[PDB]
Amino acid sequence: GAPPIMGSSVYITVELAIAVLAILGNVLVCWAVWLNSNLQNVTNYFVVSLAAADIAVGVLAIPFAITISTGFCAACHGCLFIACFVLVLTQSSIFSLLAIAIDRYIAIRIPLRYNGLVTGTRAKGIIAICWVLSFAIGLTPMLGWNNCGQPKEGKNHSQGCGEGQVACLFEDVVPMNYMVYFNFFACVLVPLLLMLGVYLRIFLAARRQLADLEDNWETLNDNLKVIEKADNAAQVKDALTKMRAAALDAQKMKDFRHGFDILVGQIDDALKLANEGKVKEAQAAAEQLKTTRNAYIQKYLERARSTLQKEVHAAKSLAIIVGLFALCWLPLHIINCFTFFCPDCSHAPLWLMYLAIVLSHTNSVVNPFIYAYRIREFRQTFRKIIRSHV
Ligand SMILES: CC(C)CCC[C@@H](C)[C@H]1CC[C@H]2[C@@H]3CC=C4C[C@@H](O)CC[C@]4(C)[C@H]3CC[C@]12C
Ligand SMILES: CC(C)CCC[C@@H](C)[C@H]1CC[C@H]2[C@@H]3CC=C4C[C@@H](O)CC[C@]4(C)[C@H]3CC[C@]12C
Ligand SMILES: CC(C)CCC[C@@H](C)[C@H]1CC[C@H]2[C@@H]3CC=C4C[C@@H](O)CC[C@]4(C)[C@H]3CC[C@]12C
Ligand SMILES: Nc1nc(NCCc2ccc(O)cc2)nc2nc(-c3ccco3)nn12
Ligand SMILES: CCCCCCCCC/C=C/CCCCCC(=O)OC[C@@H](O)CO
Ligand SMILES: CCCCCCCCC/C=C/CCCCCC(=O)OC[C@@H](O)CO
Ligand SMILES: CCCCCCCCC/C=C/CCCCCC(=O)OC[C@H](O)CO
Ligand SMILES: CCCCCCCCC/C=C\CCCCCC(=O)OC[C@@H](O)CO
Ligand SMILES: CCCCCCCCC/C=C\CCCCCC(=O)OC[C@@H](O)CO
Ligand SMILES: CCCCCCCCC/C=C\CCCCCC(=O)OC[C@@H](O)CO
Ligand SMILES: CCCCCCCCC/C=C\CCCCCC(=O)OC[C@@H](O)CO
Ligand SMILES: CCCCCCCCC/C=C\CCCCCC(=O)OC[C@@H](O)CO
Ligand code: NA
Repeated sequence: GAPPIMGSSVYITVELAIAVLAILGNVLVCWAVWLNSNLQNVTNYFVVSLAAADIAVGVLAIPFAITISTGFCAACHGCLFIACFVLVLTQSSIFSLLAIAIDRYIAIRIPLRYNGLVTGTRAKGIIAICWVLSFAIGLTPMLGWNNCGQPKEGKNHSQGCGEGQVACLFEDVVPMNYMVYFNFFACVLVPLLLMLGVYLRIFLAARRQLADLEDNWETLNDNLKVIEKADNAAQVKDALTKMRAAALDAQKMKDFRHGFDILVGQIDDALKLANEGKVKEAQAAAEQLKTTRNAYIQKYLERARSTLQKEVHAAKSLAIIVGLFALCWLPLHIINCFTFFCPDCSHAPLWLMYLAIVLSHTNSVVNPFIYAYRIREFRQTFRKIIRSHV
C-alpha cells in the first residue's frame, strides 16, 4: 500500500482550498449586510449567524479535521473537543436555518403582526441562545458519552502515546450511538423534517392567499354582468350584497383606503336605489364601478400579487440552501449508520470517508453563491464591494 502521506497530501491541500473559499465568501456576506441597510432585516441576522459559522469552519473546524486525521497522541478529552467542535458549528447552522423558515412563515401567515412580533432584539436573544445550546449539544460526548473509558491499547502503544493519551482518531473516541441516534436522528434529521414542513405551509399559504385574491377579483367582475343584464330590482340587490362583502374581505396606504371607500360608497348608493325599486337607475349607478375598478382596484390586485410572488421566490431561494446543507451532510451521516447498524458490512473505504468529509465542508462555500445568483440586493452589494475595493 502506498505511503499514507501521498493520499494524505491530497486531502490536506483540498481541505485548505475549501477553507480559503469558505472564509472569503461568507466574509463577503457579512460585509454586505453591514454595508446595506436594505439587507439589515431580522431574517438576515440569522443569515449572518449562519455565515459566521461557515467562517469558523475555515478558521478552526478544517484545521481540526486535518489534525485528527493524523492520529497524533493526545489526552482524550482534548481529542474530543478537536473531534466535536464541528458538531457545534453544524448544530448552529441548523438552528439558524430553522429560524429563517419560521421568520418567513410568520411573514406570510400574519404579515400585519410580523413587525411587532419579530424584532431585532428578540432575534439577537434567539441567536444567543441557539449558540449556547449548540455548544451543549455538540459537546455532549465530553460530559462522559465517549469511548475514553475504552482506549484502544494496541493503537495507543504503537503510536507510543503516554500516560493519559490516546491515538486521536474520530471513530475511536466518539461513540457511534451518539452520532447516529443523538446527533443525526434527533439533532439534525428531525429539525430538517420540521423545516420541510414549514416551507410546505409557506407555499400552501401563498398559494391560498393568491387564489383568494383572484377569486375575490372575479366575484367583483362577475357580479357586474349580473347587474348589467337583470330586469327587476331584486336581482340587482342580491348581486350587490355579494360584492360589498367581497370588497371588505379584500380590504382585509390612504390611497388604498380611499379607493375602497370610493368603491363601497358606490355599492352602497346602488343598493339604496335598488331597495327603492329603481331598476335602471341602479344598473347605471353600478356601472360607475368600472371607473373605480380600472383606476384603483386592479392596481391592488397586481401589487398584492407581486408581493406574494416575491415572498414565494424568496422562500424558494432559502429552501435551496436547506437542500444543499442536506445534500452535503447526509453522506457522512448515512455512512455512520452503515458502520453502526451493519456490523457484518465492510467499513467504507478511507478514500470515501475523506471524500464525504470534504463534501461536508464544501457546504460552507456554497451559501455566498446562492445569495449572489438568487438575491438581487445581495448581488448588487457584492458587485459594489468587489468593483470598488478590489
Ligand atoms: C480562539 C481560537 C481562535 C483558538 C482556539 C484554540 C484551540 C486551537 C485550542 C483550545 C484547546 C486546545 C486543545 C486542548 C487540549 C489538548 C490535549 C493535548 O493533549 C493535545 C492538544 C489539545 C488537543 C489542544 C489543541 C488546541 C486547542 C483545540
Ligand atoms: C446526498 C445523500 C442524501 C446521499 C448519500 C448516499 C451515499 C453516501 C451512500 C450510497 C451508497 C452507499 C454505500 C453502499 C454500500 C456500502 C458498502 C458497505 O460495506 C460500507 C458502506 C457503503 C460504502 C455505503 C456507504 C454510503 C453510500 C456511499
Ligand atoms: C433520505 C434521508 C433524508 C433520510 C433517511 C436517511 C437514513 C436514516 C437511512 C437512509 C438509508 C438507510 C440505510 C439503508 C440500509 C441499511 C443496511 C442495514 O443492514 C442497516 C441499516 C442501513 C444502514 C440503513 C440505515 C438508515 C439509513 C442510512
Ligand atoms: N465516521 C466519521 N469519521 C471521521 N473521521 C475518521 C475517518 C476514519 C474512518 C475509519 C478509519 O479506520 C480511520 C479513520 N469523521 C467523521 N465525522 C463525522 C460526522 C460529522 C458530522 C456528522 O458525521 N463522522 N465521521
Ligand atoms: C480567530 C482568529 C484566528 C485563529 C487562528 C488560529 C486557530 C488555531 C488553528 C489550529 C488548530 C490546530 C490544533 C493543533 C494541535 C496539534 C498538536 O497538539 O500538536 C502537538 C501534538 O504532537 C501533541 O502530542
Ligand atoms: C445526489 C446524491 C449523491 C451523494 C452526494 C455526493 C457524494 C457523497 C459521497 C458518496 C457517494 C456515493 C459513493 C459510492 C461508492 C462507494 C464505494 O466505493 O464503496 C466501497 C465499498 O466497496 C466498501 O465496501
Ligand atoms: C455539493 C455542493 C458543490 C460541491 C461538490 C462537492 C465537492 C467535494 C468533493 C471533493 C473531492 C476531493 C476529495 C478529497 C481528496 C482526498 C481524498 O479523496 O482522499 C484522501 C485519502 O487519504 C485517500 O485515502
Ligand atoms: C477569524 C475571524 C473571521 C473574520 C471576521 C469576519 C467578520 C467580517 C466583518 C465585516 C462586517 C462587519 C464588521 C463591520 C466593521 C466596520 C468597519 O470596519 O468600519 C466601520 C465603518 O464601515 C462603519 O461605517
Ligand atoms: C476553542 C475554539 C474557539 C472557541 C471560541 C469560538 C466561538 C464560536 C465560533 C463561531 C461563531 C461565534 C458566534 C458569532 C455569531 C455572531 C452573529 O451572527 O452576530 C450577528 C447577528 O446576530 C446579526 O445581527
Ligand atoms: C485566517 C484564519 C486563521 C486560520 C488558522 C491559522 C492556523 C492554522 C493554519 C492551518 C492549518 C493547520 C495545520 C496543522 C494541523 C496538524 C498539526 O499541526 O499537527 C498534527 C500532527 O502532525 C501532530 O503530530
Ligand atoms: C425521520 C425521522 C425519524 C428519526 C430519524 C431517522 C431514523 C429512521 C429512518 C431509518 C432507519 C433508522 C432505524 C434503524 C434501521 C436499522 C436497524 O434496524 O438496524 C439493524 C440492526 O440489525 C442492527 O443492530
Ligand atoms: C436529498 C437527499 C436525500 C436522498 C436520499 C438519501 C438516502 C439514500 C441512501 C443510500 C443508499 C442505501 C442503499 C445501499 C445499500 C447497501 C447494501 O445493501 O450493501 C450491502 C452490504 O452487503 C455491503 O457489504
Ligand atoms: Na454550515
